Parts: sequence; structure tokens; C-alpha cells
Amino acid sequence: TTTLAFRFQGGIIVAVDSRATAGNWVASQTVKKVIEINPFLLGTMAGGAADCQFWETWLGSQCRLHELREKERISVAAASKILSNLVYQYKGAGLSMGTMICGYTRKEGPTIYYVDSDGTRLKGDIFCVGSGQTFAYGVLDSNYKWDLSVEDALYLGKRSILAAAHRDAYSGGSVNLYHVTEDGWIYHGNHDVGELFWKVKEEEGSFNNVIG
Amino acid sequence: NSVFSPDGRNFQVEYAVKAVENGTTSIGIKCNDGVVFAVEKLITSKLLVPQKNVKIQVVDRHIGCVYSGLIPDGRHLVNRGREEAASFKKLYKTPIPIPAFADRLGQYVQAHTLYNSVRPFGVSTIFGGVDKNGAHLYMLEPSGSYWGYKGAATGKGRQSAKAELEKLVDHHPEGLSAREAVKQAAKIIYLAHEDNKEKDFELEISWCSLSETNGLHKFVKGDLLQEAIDFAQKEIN
Amino acid sequence: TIFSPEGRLYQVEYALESISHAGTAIGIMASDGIVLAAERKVTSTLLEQDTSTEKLYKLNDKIAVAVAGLTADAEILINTARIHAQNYLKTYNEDIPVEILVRRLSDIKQGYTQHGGLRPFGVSFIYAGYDDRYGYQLYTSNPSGNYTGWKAISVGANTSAAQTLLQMDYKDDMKVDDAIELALKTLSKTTDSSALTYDRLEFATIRKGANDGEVYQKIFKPQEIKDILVKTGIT
Amino acid sequence: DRGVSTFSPEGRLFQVEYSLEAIKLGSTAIGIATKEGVVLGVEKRATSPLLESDSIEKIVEIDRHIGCAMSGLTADARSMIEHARTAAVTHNLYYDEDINVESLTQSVCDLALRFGEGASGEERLMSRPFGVALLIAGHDADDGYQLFHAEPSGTFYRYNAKAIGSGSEGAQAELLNEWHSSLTLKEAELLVLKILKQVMEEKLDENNAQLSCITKQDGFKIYDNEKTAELIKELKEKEAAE
Amino acid sequence: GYDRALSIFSPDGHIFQVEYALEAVKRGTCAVGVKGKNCVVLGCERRSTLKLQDTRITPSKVSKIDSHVVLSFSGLNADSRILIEKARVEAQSHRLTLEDPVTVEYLTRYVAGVQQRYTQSGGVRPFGVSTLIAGFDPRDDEPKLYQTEPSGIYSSWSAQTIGRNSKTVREFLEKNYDRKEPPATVEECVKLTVRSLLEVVQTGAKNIEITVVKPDSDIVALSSEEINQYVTQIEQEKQEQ
Amino acid sequence: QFNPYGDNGGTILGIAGEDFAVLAGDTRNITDYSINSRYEPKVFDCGDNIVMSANGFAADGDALVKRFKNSVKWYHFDHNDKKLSINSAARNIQHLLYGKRFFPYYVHTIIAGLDEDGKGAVYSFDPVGSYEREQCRAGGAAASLIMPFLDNQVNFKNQYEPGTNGKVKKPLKYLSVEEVIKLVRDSFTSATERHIQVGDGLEILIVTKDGVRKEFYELKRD
Amino acid sequence: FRNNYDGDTVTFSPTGRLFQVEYALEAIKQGSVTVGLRSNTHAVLVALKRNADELSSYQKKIIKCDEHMGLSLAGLAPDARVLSNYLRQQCNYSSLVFNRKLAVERAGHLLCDKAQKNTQSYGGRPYGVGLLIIGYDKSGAHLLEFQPSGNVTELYGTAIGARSQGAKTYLERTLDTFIKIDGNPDELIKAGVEAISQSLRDESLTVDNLSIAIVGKDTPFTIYDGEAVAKYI
Amino acid sequence: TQQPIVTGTSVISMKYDNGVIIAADNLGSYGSLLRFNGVERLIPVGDNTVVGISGDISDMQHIERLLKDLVTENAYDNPLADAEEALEPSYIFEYLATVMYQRRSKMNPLWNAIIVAGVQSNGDQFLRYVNLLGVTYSSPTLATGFGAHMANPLLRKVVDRESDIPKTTVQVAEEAIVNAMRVLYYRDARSSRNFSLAIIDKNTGLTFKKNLQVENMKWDFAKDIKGYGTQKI
Ligand SMILES: Cc1ccsc1CNC(=O)[C@H](CCc1ccccc1)NC(=O)[C@@H](NC(=O)c1ccc(OCc2ccccc2)cc1)[C@@H](C)O
Ligand SMILES: [Mg+2]
Ligand SMILES: [Mg+2]
Ligand SMILES: [Mg+2]
Ligand SMILES: [Mg+2]
Repeated sequence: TTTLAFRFQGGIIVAVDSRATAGNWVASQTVKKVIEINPFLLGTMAGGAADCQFWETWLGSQCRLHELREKERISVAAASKILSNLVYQYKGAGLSMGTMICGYTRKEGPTIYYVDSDGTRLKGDIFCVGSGQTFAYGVLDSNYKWDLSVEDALYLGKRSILAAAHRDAYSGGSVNLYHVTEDGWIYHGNHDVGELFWKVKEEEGSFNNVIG
Repeated sequence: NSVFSPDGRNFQVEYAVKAVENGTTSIGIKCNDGVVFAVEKLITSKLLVPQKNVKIQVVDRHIGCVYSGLIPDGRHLVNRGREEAASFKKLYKTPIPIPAFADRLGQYVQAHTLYNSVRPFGVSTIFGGVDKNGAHLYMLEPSGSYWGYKGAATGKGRQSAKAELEKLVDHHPEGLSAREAVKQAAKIIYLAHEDNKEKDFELEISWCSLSETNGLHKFVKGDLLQEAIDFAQKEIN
Repeated sequence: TIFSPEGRLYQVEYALESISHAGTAIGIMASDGIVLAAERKVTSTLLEQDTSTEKLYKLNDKIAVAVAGLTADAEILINTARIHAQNYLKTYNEDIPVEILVRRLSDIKQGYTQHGGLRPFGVSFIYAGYDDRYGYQLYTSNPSGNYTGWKAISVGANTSAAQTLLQMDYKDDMKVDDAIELALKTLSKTTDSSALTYDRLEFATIRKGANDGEVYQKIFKPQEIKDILVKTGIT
Repeated sequence: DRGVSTFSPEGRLFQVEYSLEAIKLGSTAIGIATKEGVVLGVEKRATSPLLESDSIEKIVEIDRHIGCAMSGLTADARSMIEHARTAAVTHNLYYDEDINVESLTQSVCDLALRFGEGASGEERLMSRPFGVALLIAGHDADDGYQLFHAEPSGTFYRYNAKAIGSGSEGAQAELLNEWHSSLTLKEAELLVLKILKQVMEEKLDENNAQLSCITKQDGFKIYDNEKTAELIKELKEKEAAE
Repeated sequence: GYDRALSIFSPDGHIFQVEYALEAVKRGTCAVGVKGKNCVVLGCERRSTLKLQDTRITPSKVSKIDSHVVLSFSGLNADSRILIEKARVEAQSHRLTLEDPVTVEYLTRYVAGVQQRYTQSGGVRPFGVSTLIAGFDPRDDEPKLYQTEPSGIYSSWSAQTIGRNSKTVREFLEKNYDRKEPPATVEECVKLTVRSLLEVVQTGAKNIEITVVKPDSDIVALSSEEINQYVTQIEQEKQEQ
Repeated sequence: QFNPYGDNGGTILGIAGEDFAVLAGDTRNITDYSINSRYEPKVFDCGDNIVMSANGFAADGDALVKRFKNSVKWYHFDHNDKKLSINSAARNIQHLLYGKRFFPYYVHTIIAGLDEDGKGAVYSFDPVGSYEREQCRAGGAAASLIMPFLDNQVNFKNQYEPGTNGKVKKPLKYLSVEEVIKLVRDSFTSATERHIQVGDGLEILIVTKDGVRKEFYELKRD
Repeated sequence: FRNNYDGDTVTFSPTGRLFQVEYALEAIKQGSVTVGLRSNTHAVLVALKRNADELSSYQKKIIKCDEHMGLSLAGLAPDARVLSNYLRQQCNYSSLVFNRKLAVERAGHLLCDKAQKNTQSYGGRPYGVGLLIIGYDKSGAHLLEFQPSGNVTELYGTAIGARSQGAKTYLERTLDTFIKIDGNPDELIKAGVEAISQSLRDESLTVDNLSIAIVGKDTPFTIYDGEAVAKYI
Repeated sequence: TQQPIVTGTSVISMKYDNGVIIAADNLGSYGSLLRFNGVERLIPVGDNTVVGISGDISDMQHIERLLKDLVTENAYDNPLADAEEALEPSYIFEYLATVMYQRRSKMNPLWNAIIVAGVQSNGDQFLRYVNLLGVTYSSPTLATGFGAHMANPLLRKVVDRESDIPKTTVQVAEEAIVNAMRVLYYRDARSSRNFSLAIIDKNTGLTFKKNLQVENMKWDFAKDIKGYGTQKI
């Protein structure tokens, strides 16, 4: 699994791969590793599939409950801390998740929280999580700039997953892309690594380790 | 309930007895190797299905119970009796002796006359069966009182039934067979019906005899039931 | 626990009614100490004066109470109060601030006022204490669970009378020796007995510890009361 | 005075009956169900001119497809809404769908039953029935727009229209005449607004009365003060011309 | 152990115990809250009966719940302590989990919920207390004032009063409070708050206490010398024709 | 030590058509190297036009199916006889599985039916409740054998247009129910040839707007 | 005699009577009429539904318990919900554990025992609802009458509710005819709809009045409401 | 956590045209000590069902008591206990399978392998297996332990699929069982010569044979076997 999220000039980019494994067996290439908690909130999934799916869906319920109770969208900080504190209650029981809770609110600005099953919760501008995290990090860090355009930042996200999908055996399938702004999240499409790799090699002149 | 009157009585228990007196008449007859139970079933309407509102209950395999009063209370008491009999068999392997079983019910019923939060049971229960050393018949009042019986009756027709029951003990001092007592049970129920004549009735008999049922509780049905009905109809006139 | 159509708590008012018959207890707070004086309920020659304390109890080294009401009820509350102080000491390595201890007790009393259908404690307290935030403090609490702070105060019998006399002669710059004098005078005037003799009194001070910088609780021995009853001029 | 769940000789539960009286004391609420939505309206009833009228919450959202109006001891309604909201959200968590309006109402009426101690069967964590009635209104795929009336007795009825509160007797017979199956949403908004004006002690404006609806398309919405004002204007002009 | 129901319905539809809890509030010392353009002021009366008190140590009526929200009350003094403590706990817990202080509405909704719960639980009696809760939401200049009662009902008020003779001061406040022209400053808001008490207090010495709240956790208590200056100026200015 | 788990073999396969779905599974149940039964069904009609298989440890499989069938029954009781849609069933099963997250049902579970718009649908779950909608999915023993075949012959993967220099793909057209059944039977004969736990019989459950249809085919018994 | 003796379900009257239980019985007579009857092949429930207003819905009187069992209610409706829930569970337990359809008679015994515990507990109250339970089991068609006292009796036919005495006299008269309506559902339903007529000071019974339920040999328990009952008026 | 102590070995069974046959030897082993020599491991329940149990004998005696407690309980308030509401083989099986599964799930199993054999009320043959894990399966032939490895292959030569069942006579099936028992005696070190066998026939009823023995054993050929390779004398 490779997942990333970064903050920049014009909001948040969120990008994930779509491969699921059991040992060396590739179980799925079409897995959805982003949950759309609401029009203004995304969550990413790394670690145990069930653990993330189940608890981040539950998170969405908890957030819906906040809105009905308080007549206002939940803050990123609070949504993250709910999932954070839940996970903490289960510490040492075997839960396995690496997660990013991403969104924009009026009061906070665009915000990313990293939350794992150890109970760690961090606010930051750049995060990569999963078996291919280091690969994504290598491209991301070297080409990142706050001032990047929306078009460019989306590409850097897309390109970083691809980097990781190429090197990490446990990442691959397709890249799923997301942009988060003032006004909320917009899907930026599914991108099969099958086609994407050859396109990127051709247009960019990168990946020379690759014969033919 | 937990209230003694100034003269040492328990008015609530005494009132519970009135609920018993109000009920259908039921009887039990002890024979030389078994026991017979019989009960009067008031036919409120032609809409009641014949033979299909069974009043007599079995506890374990060897015990029969009949009761007069608040029927639901009787069922509550039999449920408990069954738990109490299962528990006994679980620990001691042997099925519960009848005196042992009587006391189990006895203590349970008495307990319901100790606390202000509960009412006494609104039934008198006639019960018994065959154990390791003979046949046993018991009757248990709402107070928890119980003794052994040669014959027992309770409910609306209790007085005439007792009179008939007292007569049998005098004519047969040396025993009385299971096959005979089944007939006699039909008779006594018919005589006791005199009081509730405004409505029709249905007769239910059951027995537990060492030689006739192999010490197991069995309902009297078919040819044996009809023959007993005949005897009762023929001796009423 | 229930309310009356007036918005009063029957059982509390009746508990307070019970208290008005208990022996008067008096607290007076001076700048350099505190006085606690209380009258024992009409006794007998055969009562062991030396080994008796029915009205004055030590809570910790710096806090004490004068009791008015059911003694057995008070002993229950005192014992828990003693524990609460030791819990605080264990947790913070500081002696419990007087108000915190008073509030706690007052809350336990408020509890019986609001749930559980148990009778309230038939007890009123005068608290005398010192801490390094508010110095000398004097508090009162009753079966309702309300508590208030005072410069001088009384509980038990004739509080109406005792309070008017204290209001008259109390002045903020009093020394402890003057407060001792007032407390005894006030009791003598409000007693329902011929004379106020030593055998009918319990007396305690919380002073600035002879010569030190520390705080000392003096619970007066029977003989010491007889001495201070002459000094002030009542013999 | 003996017990809380005792039967009268007639065969009625004492405490349930008196809670129904408590509801008659409360503010008027009206619900009208059409084929273009359901309208819910209430009387705010400020007890003083210094009360900030818009802090009076008597119409609340339960889910996007379910809203409700209340009447009676309105504090008793807090935990009923908590339970309702939770039931809706939970149902969605377990089933990835909307809770049916009828099912949400039944759930709320089960909560209403839990007065007692345990009642030799389960457990009851409440000492008295609720002193509040609810008008539960919403949309689902099976039965479209619906209006239910949830009572502290644990029963609930579906209504084409219904009024609860102090004006409820006169308002109900008024609804008896005006309601037809062809009503538009705009017509229904007006009818609630008209019938409230009739039964209210004060003169109805955009401050002592509140309107809301639920449509399949836009969900449950509480109309704001500017919008209700324009519908009051429109009511006056419609009837002054009659 | 004891869960026997104390709060029940009357034939004419009232909950008797709640209604009597209000009677306890009726007889409690008066409290008042009025909100300015950029402040909220809280005044309370103190009884005359006993006057040999110690004001350094006696619990005052206006209590801080958090650094930006305060609570005053009328009714049973002991009951109020239970509400204030719970409210303080809830405030710290809200900061812990939501990472933000409570709004004044939230804190009111919480206190009113506790109040309501005591009207429908076996073996407990309702709170003989009504509250005024005042303050400023985090990062907000718009002032807040709410009122709760033993029933569990709550709502916001431009100005309000509770306790004995609250009828008289409410009558006074309805005449002298203009919604389009709310008290423009702290000074002129405090003055209106004192005037309203002077209808009932009849004295005003250390018998009136005033707490002022401002935006962003600025809550100050007023001293005797500062209140005196208000009392003196009011009766002198308003006397002639 | 006592091991609460065992492994009863078997393979299951689910393919979603356009207006139909199939869920198939072999009818052989095994323990180590012995055969227990040659015909023990593990695909079930659960009512409401949903078919289900929970393959792996049979005791955990039956317990789950039993419990879901029951969930369907109580859905009716509580929600005025509403049809449980496939997606709602999927979500429901997730909670049943995750409910035992710390003592899992040792099953790879698959359900099949028609979605809201009447399209064929297949959902597959891991042991602890992770789930996804899929066009097709094989599960159990011979999963590793069958899945790549399906990737190739159902989603036409790595198959390009003859002569387009490997750029234009074989268009992902929809398959008929006859064409799907063929692929199933062939997948299972191949699985029977190369996996010792697959054999004996093949039972297919077909789901259309008309209900649940059943089909059976003999397999090699060695 | 009636004075200090109806405070709770835990007090006997000097006559031997339990007044709370008799008062709970009076909630039935207040409730809307409902009828049940059976042949050898089928069992039928017919209920007159009551609306609280002209704009309201007619409230339901028939609850399904299993594929082979269901009941009609008369009295406190929320109580029927409590009792049918328990009955649904007992049916469910029997299927899951023993793979057995719960006998209609045992369902009777089970409801009786549950009702009883509320005629002997302090701080509880009796159930205030009457029930008519129909089912098809391994011994054919069955109909039961349940009273909140705990008394459950098996009948060929009965009615409970307001003015119910009319229908009960009718069925007692029609006995020999309807018992033999075998293999004909629509005729038995007709015999039940005609039976509920004898209990009307009310009026014509409309397509909203009316609620019918049937179970039998090859018919799972089904509920007919509105449009689907038109053909019986 | 637990481990079997006194054990019983295979239970073997098959269906024939009219009913089922089930057999099990009368031994209770204590490890490799053949400790008890008269143990009955076939349990008649009613007289349409035999339950055959292998594994831990203490747990077997527990299930025995459970099964007897089930006959008692079914007879309670049940006038059709010896008729239509008698315990069916499937009822008894589902109950045991529930118990078995709950026990494994509580991490405290009944250390057994159980085959429930009988004839249903409609005449259908019932044959199903459950074990300590709650695993269940059904087949024309079923056996536990060694029986699984040696009896099944021989019994399957007779009834190989469903269609073989109506072609198989009581005599043929009994013979196949009797022969399988001999084979098990030859090769199972935890087996006995003495065994019980039960036939449950839809016409005959329950025939229960005690004190059977393995007959016609081949041993003569042993006399010629010398050494382990090269030895001649
Ligand atoms: C984050 C996310 C969201 C959707 S897909 C995905 C990426 N994760 C993945 O692809 C992970 C990688 C492996 C892993 C890492 C960490 C922890 C567990 C497993 N895979 C998974 O989570 C996959 N599941 C599994 O790998 C799995 C394996 C065994 C298992 O329980 C069996 C058992 C064992 C003993 C006793 C009883 C029961 C449950 C799930 C699933 C997709 O089928
Ligand atoms: Mg890779
Ligand atoms: Mg008698
Ligand atoms: Mg759905
Ligand atoms: Mg193979």
C-alpha cells in the first residue's frame, strides 16, 4: 500500500494505490483506499483493510452525529481525534491501521492529521503511509514546493504513487486521485498503472531502469 | 403477606385459599401400587376443542400434578417443580423421590408468604407418583402446608368429593387397584359436578401405576377413558 | 428528600429543628488565632470529664470542628473528613486547604438531601482551620449541605441570641485572648443553667504556635478551662 | 398515591393519561403531508419580550430525510431526539441506506415505553412517561412522504395532517376541512401558517412562529425568518382578497 | 438501592416536584444578567439576615465554569455546587476531545440536560436551582446569555433575572432595555444592571455584587469601592424633576 | 493444545453479468486427506434474491450463513417487509464478521445478486469483514488457480487487439449467462485437475429478476 | 372488598380476587373487535381496525410471528408489541436450535407463563392486551385465545374486544358448518368477515376497516390490508 | 484447553433403501490400555434415532444425560409426544450441533465425534455428522476416526452416490457394516471384538443388536511368515 496527502498553495492533494495482498498473493487491484466521510472530509487507508474500512466508516457516522448535534460541520482536528481516541481504547489488541484524515474547514484552513493504531496523532503538511511510503516520499520531497499549481500538485501526487507502485511489490493497480479545497473534495479519476507507466515514461523520459 | 394479624393469622394466605375454593374441582386417589389424578374441565362454550386444553401436568417422568385455583399460578408451580426435579436428578442420578419433591414445592410455596413484595400462590396442588418404595399422594395449600393422603380433593366440589373419598377408605381397608381407582375417579368427579351443573364439563384422568404403567405417568385415554365415563354415568342414576 | 409545595425539604428542616436543641457551639476568628467553645448537654457528676470529647474534634493538624447535633452521625462524617484530608496529603504532599475539606463534607450532606431516600445527618459543624492561602478561617455547615464563612458564628441552641451578642462586641482587630473572652461571655449569657462551670464546657484554640512560625491546636484539658473561667471573671 | 404503572378500574394507565394532559398545555404544532413534501410548523411562544425567539428549538432535524416538531414538556424531548438521531445514523452504519420513517418512529415509541424499573421481563431506566408528543415527518422510497404522531403511550398514528398542543382541538377540526390529496407544498405552507394564526394568543409573525419542510430532493429544511415573512405577506394578501 | 419514583404527573398534567423546585428558586436570592454590545454583566443580591460573615472565604454566587464562561444561580445553594462541578468537568472534557473550549450554548445545553435527568430518574429529586450562564464563544465577540430552570428548559435572553422579586426587576428590564440600542459599553451596561437590583435590594452596600465578562477570557469581579461609585451616582442623578 | 479451527477445503466462484449473477461452488467437503462428503452444498439461497457462500472452515461458514439468513428474517420484522438490497446485505455481513474481529470466522465469504438498477452484483469479504463489489471473484482452495484465468477470460486483460501493436485492448463486452456458465464449468474442471481438494460435484446458483435457479454438474471423483 | 385491595398485583382481595388483573382485562373490552376461526386446513384472523381521527391511519391489529404463526391484538397495543416480540423470539429459538417449527400449543404455554410473572411481581403491572393466535403446525390448524391473566385456551373459533359477544354467539351457532370448510381459503375468510358483522353498532366496514390474516396447509401466514380485502366486503 | 482421557474409537454408518445402519465397538481405551470392556456407544433416542459417539467417554456420558433430559422435556405439556410432536432425528441433530459449536466457541469443547442416524416422520433417511469443532456434513456413508480411513472406502463400494441408496437392501448394507467392523478390528490398535449395531428401518422400526462379535477371521497364513527378510527357519 502507498498513500499520500500534502498541503500546498491551493489546498490538499490526496493520492492512493489500489492493491490488496494476502502474503504474496495479489487479492485485488481495484480496492478503494479512500473513504468519502463527507463533502469536506477524506480518510486514507493503510494497514489492515477491515480495520480501516470498518473504523473510518464508523468515523463518518460519528461525524454525521456531530453535525446533527451542533448544527455545524465537524473540525478536522475533532474528527481525527475521535478515530484517534477509539483506536487508543483498543491499543495492544492487534488493530493495524495507518491513516490520514484530510479536509478543509473555515476555522482551521486545509488540514491533514496522521493517525495510526499505536495511538499517534500528528498534524502536518506532508505524509506518506504504507509499505511503499519511502518511495512516494522520495519523489514527493524532491519536487514539492508550497507554490505548486493545482494542475502540477495533482500530477506530483499521481507521479509519487506511480513511483511506489513501480518499486514496492505490495503497491500497484491504479492511482485514485483527490483534490480538497475551500469548497470541498473533488475526485480526479482512477488511473490504471498499466497504461499510466508507459505514458509517463514516454512523456517524461523517466524510468530508464526499464527495458523496451 | 409477611403480615401476621393480632391473633397470629395470615389474611393474605386465607384470601388466596378463597381463590382456590372458587376454582374447578380436582382429585387424587392413592391405590395399592400407584396414584390416580382426575379433574373437572368446565366447558364454557361449544367452541372449546374437546381433549385439547390439558390441565394435568407431568413433572420428570414419574410424577403427575393437578391443581385448582388460578391455573397460571399452577403452571408457575409446575415449571419450578420441573427445575427442582431436573436439578435433583443431575446431582443424585436417581429421579426425585415423591416426599423429596413434595418438600421442594413446599418450601417454594412457603417462601411466597414471607415477603411483603410477593403474594401467596392462588392454588392447591394435588400430586404424586411412584418411587423406590411405593406410591405417594400429596396436597399442598397456598400456605405451603402439605401432608400425605389416601385421597385428596380441592376446589368447588371438594366437600362431596371428600365424602365419597372417605367412603372408599372405609370399604377397602386392604388396598384398591389402579384399574378400579381410575373408574372411581370418574365417579367422584361426576358427583362433584353437581355444584357446577349450569355448564357442561369434560373429564380428564391420569395415572401412575407400578404394574399398569410401569411406574411412569400416563394419561388415561381411549377405551379406558370411555369405560370409566360409562361407570360414572351409570352410577350417577 | 422530597420537596414541599413551599419548595422546602421537610427532612432537612426537621433535622435543623433537632439541632436547635443541641448545646450551643461558638466559633470566633481573630487575626492571630481562632476560638472554639461549646456547651455539653446537661450531664452528671459521674460523667468522666477527663476522657470525654462530645463536641470538639480534631480533623487534621491544622483543622478542627465543633459539633452540634447527633454525636453518632458526626463521628461518621468526621471519620470520612479525616480520610479526605489524608488522601489530599498523599496526592499533593500538601495539607488540604480548609475550604476544600469543608466543601467535600458539605457535598456528602447535600447528597442525602437529593437521592437515596435516607435520613439526612442531624449535624451542624463549625470548622476552625488554618492554611497558607487564606490564613485563619471559620466555616459553618448544616444538614442541607450549605456552607458559609464567618468571623464569628454559633450553632445549636439560642443561635439567635448568641449571634446578636457576637455582632455587638466583635471587632476585626481582636487578639485571640479577647476572642476567648467573648466566646465565654456569650455562652454564659445564653446558657439555660445557673452558672457556666468547667465541667460543662469544651474549649479549643488554634494559635500561631507559642513561638515558631507553625500552627498549634490546643484542646483545653478540664483544669485549663477552670483556669480560664476565673481569668476572664466568671470563676 | 400508590404506584406509577397501576391500572384504573376503567382499564387505563393513570400516569399515561396525565402525560397527555401535559401535552395539551404545550405550544401548538401542526404537520401537513402532501405529495410534494411535508410541512411542519410550530408556535414559538416566548414567555417574555426579552427572550431571544430564535433560541427556541421546537423543530429539529433527525436525519436528512426525517425531521420532527414537538409539543409539551419540551425538555423531555432532548433524549428522544438523541435516540432518534442515533437510531437513524446507526441504521445507516449497519445497512448503507436510509432508515424507514415508520421504523424510526417505532424505535422512538419503544424508548417511550421504558418507564418502570425492569418490569419482570427486561429493564426500565426511567421513572415517569415523557411529557411530550412528537410529530415525526419524512420521506423514504417505500411509502413516500409520511407524518406520524408519537405519543408517550407508546402508540403512533400516521396522519395526512395533525395538530398537537394547546390549540389542538380547534386546529384539528380546521385541518379536517382544508386538507385534500391534491395539496401543493405552497398551499400546505399557507395552511399551517393560517391555522396557527387562528389558535395563537399573540399576533403571528416571523418571530413567534416557525416553518419547516422535508422534500425528497432537498431534505429536511427549517425555513429562516426572511422566508417565512414573505409567506406571511402572501397569506394576508390572499385572505384580504377573500 | 432506592429507585422509588418521586417525580410524577398530576391529574391536571403538571409534574409536582418540578413545580415545587421552582418554588425553591422563587425564594432564593435574586440574580440578574444583561448583555451589552461587547460584554455581559452578572449581578446578584446578598441577604440581610446575617451580616457578621467573612466575604474573603464565603463562596460567591458568580462561578467560573471555564476561563470564558460564568454561572450564577438562584435556589438551593448546595444543589448549585453539584451543577457547577459537573459543568466544570464537562468543560475540561470538551477541550480534551474536541480540542476547543465549549460554546456558551453547549454548556447551557449540558447543564439543562443534567437538570432534566433529575426530573425523570427514580429516587432522585430535581434541582431547586435556576441558572444564568454567560460568556463568549471561542474566537467570537458576539455576547451570550442563557437561562436554565429545574425542568431542563433553556433559552437565550437579551436580559433576564431569576429568584425572589425577579418579577419586579424583569418588569424594570422590559421598560429600560432597548434591543436596537443595547448598552454600548461595559460602564453603561453595569449601571443598568445595578439600577435593576436597586428596585429590590434596598441598600446596595456589599449587598450587590457584579461580575463583568468580556471577549477572549476577560472576566473581572468588582470590588465594594467600584460598586459604591455606581450606587451613589444612580440615586443622586435620578431624584429631581 | 485445542485448535478451534479446521479447514474443509472447497472452492467458490462468483461472476456478475449485466442482468444476472452466478455463485458457484464445488460440493466436496474435506478434512486433511479424507473426503467427508461428495455432495454437501455450500452455496445457499438466503431469500430476497441473495445467494451466499462462506468457504473455508465449514463450522464457521454455516454459523455465518445461518446468522445472516436470520438477519434477513429480522429485517422484515423490523422494517415492514422491505426487501434487503444486495448492498445493504453486504454492509450487514461486514458487521457480523467484524463483530468477531478478535476471534474471526475463518471464511472467505462471497454473496451475489442484483443491485438496485437490476444489474448483476458480486461482493466478496475477507475473514474479518473487509469488503468490495467486484465483477468476479473466486475464493477458497483453488482461488490462486482460478482468479488469473478470470482476469484473462472475463476482463480480457493482457489481451490486445490483433495487430494494433498492443495498444487497442479487447473491448470489455458483457457476457451471456451461457457464456458465463461455460467459464465456470471450465474453471472448475481445471481446478479439479490440479487441486486435490476440488472435485466430486459442481453446483451453480443463478440469480435473475425471476429468482434463484440451480444447476449441477458431475466432477472427477479422484 | 374493593377498597384497599387494588393497589398492586401483589394483593389478594378478601373474595380471592386480583383487581389489577381484572382491571387489565377491562382494557380489552375497550379495544376494537377482532375475530379468529379455523377449519382443518386453514386458520383465519379478522380484525376491525380503528382510527383516532378521520385524517389518521387505521391502526394495525395483526402481527406476524413466524411463517406458520401470527396473532391479532385487542387492548393496549404497545403490550402486543412486547408479547409478539417475545413470541417471534421463541419461534426463532426453536428453528435455530432444534430446526423445529414451534407448536402453537407451546406458544400458548409460553405466553401464559410470561403473563403470569406480571401477576405476582411488585412494581410491575399485568399485560393489558388480549390476543388471538393462529397457526399451522405438525397437527394441523390451531386457534388460541390469550387473556392477560395468563389463561390461554384452544378453540375452534372466538372473538375479543368491544361488542365481541355478537360474533362469539354467531360462531357458536355456525360451528358445524365452518369447521368443515377445508381446502377453501376464500370461503373461510368469508365466514370470518361475516362473523365480525354481528359486532357492529358502528356501520358498514370499509376497505380501511378491515384487516384479514390467513395461515394453513400450504399457505404461510399472510396479512391482507386495504385494496386486497375489497373482494370480501 | 482440555485433553481426552477415556476414549472410544470409530463409529461407522450407512444408508440403505429403507433406513440406516450404525455400529460401534464396546471398548473404552485409556491411552494404550484397553481399560473398559462393556461400554455402550450407541445411544437410542426415542425409537426413530440412534446417536453414535466416539472420543472422550466422560463427555459421551454428558451427552447421554443431555439426550435423556431432552426426551423428558419434550414430553412436558405435550399430548402428541409419542405422535406428531415426537423428537425427530433432525431435531436431535441440530441441538447437538448447536451444543458442539457453542462449546468449541467457548474454547471448551466436548471432545467427540457424533453421528446421528435415524428415520424421519415422512420416511426419509437421516444421517449426519458433527464433531468437537462444530463441523457438520452428511453422506450416504459416514464414519469417525479410523473408520473414516478404512470403513468408508469399503462402504462406498456399495453406496457410492445417492442413486445407489434405493438399490441397497437391509441384508447387503448390514453385511458391509459387519465386514468393515472386522477390518477395523484387524488394523485399529484401539478396537475391540465386541460391538453393538443398530438398524433403523421405516417399516421394521428400531432393531438394536448387543454383544455382537467379529467372526470368520483369517489368521492361518501367519504360520508361514518367518523373520523380517533373510531368515528362513
Ligand atoms: C488499507 C486497505 C484498505 C482496503 S485494502 C487495504 C490495503 N491492505 C491490504 O492489502 C492488507 C495487507 C496485509 C495486512 C497488513 C496489515 C494487517 C493485516 C493484513 N490485506 C488485507 O487486509 C487482506 N486480509 C488479510 O490479509 C487477512 C488475513 C487473515 C485474516 O484472518 C484469518 C485468520 C487467521 C487466524 C485465525 C482466524 C482467522 C484476515 C485478513 C484483505 C484485503 O483481504
Ligand atoms: Mg509494485
Ligand atoms: Mg381441599
Ligand atoms: Mg437497501
Ligand atoms: Mg482434484
